[PDB]
Amino acid sequence: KVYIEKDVENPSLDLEQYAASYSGLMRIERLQFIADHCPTLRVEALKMALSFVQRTFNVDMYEEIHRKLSEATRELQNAPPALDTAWVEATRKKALLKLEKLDTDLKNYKGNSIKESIRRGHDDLGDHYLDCGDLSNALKCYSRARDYCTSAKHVINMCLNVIKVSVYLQNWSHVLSYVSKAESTPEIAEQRGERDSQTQAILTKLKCAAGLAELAARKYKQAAKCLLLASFDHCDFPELLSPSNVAIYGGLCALATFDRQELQRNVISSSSFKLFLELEPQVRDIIFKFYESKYASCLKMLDEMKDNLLLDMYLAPHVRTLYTQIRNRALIQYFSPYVSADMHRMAAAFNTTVAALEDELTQLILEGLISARVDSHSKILYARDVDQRSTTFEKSLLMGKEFQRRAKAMMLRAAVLRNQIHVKSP
Amino acid sequence: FYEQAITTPAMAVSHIMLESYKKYILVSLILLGKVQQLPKYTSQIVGRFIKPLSNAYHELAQVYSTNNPSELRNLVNKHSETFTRDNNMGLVKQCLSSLYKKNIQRLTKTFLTLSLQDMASRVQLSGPQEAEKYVLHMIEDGEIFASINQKDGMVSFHDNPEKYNNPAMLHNIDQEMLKCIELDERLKAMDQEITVNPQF
Repeated sequence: KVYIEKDVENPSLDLEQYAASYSGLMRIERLQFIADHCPTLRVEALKMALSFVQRTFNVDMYEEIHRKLSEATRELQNAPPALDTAWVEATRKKALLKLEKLDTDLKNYKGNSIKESIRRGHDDLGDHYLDCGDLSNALKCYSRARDYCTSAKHVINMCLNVIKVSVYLQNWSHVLSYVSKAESTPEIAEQRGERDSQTQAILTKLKCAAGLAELAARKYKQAAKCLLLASFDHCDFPELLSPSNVAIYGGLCALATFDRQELQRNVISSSSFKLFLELEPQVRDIIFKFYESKYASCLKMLDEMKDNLLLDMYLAPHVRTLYTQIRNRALIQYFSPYVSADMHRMAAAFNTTVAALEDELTQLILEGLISARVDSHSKILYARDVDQRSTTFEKSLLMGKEFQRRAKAMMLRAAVLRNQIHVKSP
Repeated sequence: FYEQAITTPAMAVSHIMLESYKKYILVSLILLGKVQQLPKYTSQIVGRFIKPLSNAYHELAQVYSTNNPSELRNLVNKHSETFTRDNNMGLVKQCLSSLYKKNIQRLTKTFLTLSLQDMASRVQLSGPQEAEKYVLHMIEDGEIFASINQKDGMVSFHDNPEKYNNPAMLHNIDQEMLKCIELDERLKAMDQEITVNPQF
């Protein structure tokens, strides 16, 4: 899931504390990806990534990464690499034989012939598939794992382990169906209330999953419906989301989706999200004075975090969508009360050139809601008109005319039918 | 007339009927501000066979959204075989007329007034003075909310379709009256004759 993507680069990261934040597969994943449109900071991102290949050692990705490494290294050599690849191959064989170790273990445990032994077999199998960074047959065990779960804790096991799989499995339809299930389906109220007002809400993980869903699914309504639902007391998942990204992600899905009232309720009266609230003071007062309409610097930091949402692997894929609806609803926000859109100071605010301003507006014309027109020499709109009654009149007459049109059409149609009329094939 | 007769059970295709659907295209696209979509209860093989035969015509329908002189020129040269196949000289600039239809119609609900020199710059219009020239023939078209400001170069919209305030309104509606009247009259007459159906 890489979008080409231009640069392109933003120096606004700190990857040490990112790996502090995230981990596992996704760690080096985004390391790579960001490095791609973040050259020369590509450097250390990929360095620490490959050292993470020195961490449980998926060295196929080592291959890929040092591949890129020497590629961009020689490409660097315009400007101005030295690596222990052979010892890497030695430890590679080490890893593969450890694979074989745990495989023999696996088959032993197959031989154990115990349903809960079966379940832990699934567990540790997928575990080491995670470990050395090759994951495939792991799914089978979890693909098999549901056949060994009957009880409520068995439901717990099936659900949390399938989805903990999905952390790097990362597949919506079935796993979103199981989010719906594990929250609702088995033992309604789940027989555990999701941990009875779930102390550590894996509900939170469910939430992250469906949120990325309606990221791609783009039905961001329920997305923000969960985004608001952030429950800190789950308190830990490095693959879950950085609380910076947690809050920004969620609240900005909302800031796309919302209508202002319930969202201010969602925002100004947000309580469950209040830590998540208090995460980014930036985005906090961003949306604050946004709804308060300091459009200038709001949009400013908006398309300043342009580059860093780009720096998000997952904010990149919808930057156009976001900024689109952002300036759309910026319009929607300020424009609604007025009657004749003056631009001069207002353009001084939005920081769009007079032509670019009015062509934003011209865009607006393409869809806009107000029966509005402009003396360009006014440099100022007048907004929507008044009457809807006569509007009804004109639509009424259009109605009647096409009615009579259809009516004659069908008269003549009764003729053509009942006059046997048709067309032969030759 | 076209559409009401073309939903007729059709299995024989004719280049005559090809001229038919072509000219229908001509109207339905030019005559309209955008494309019409029809009650698709026309022929099985014909309406769906000439439909790919309308390859250039669906693409030119897209062209109605395109606003490019050169491409339409090329397609016109293509179909000139039809452009003059029955002394139908002028169909291409009929298309060009639909073009400036789109131009002006866009311009309609945009604003009140612009630098109409600059607007002619805007709308791919070929001549500012010329611009008011075809504007004013739209005035002969009797539709436009425009106006003649030599001095300030001002053309405004004036948004008076109707003020619901007429014995004229009465006339529109009495038209509607008698029209719908005789409409329902033959409704009842044909119903009447349906009463004449035999043992059933």
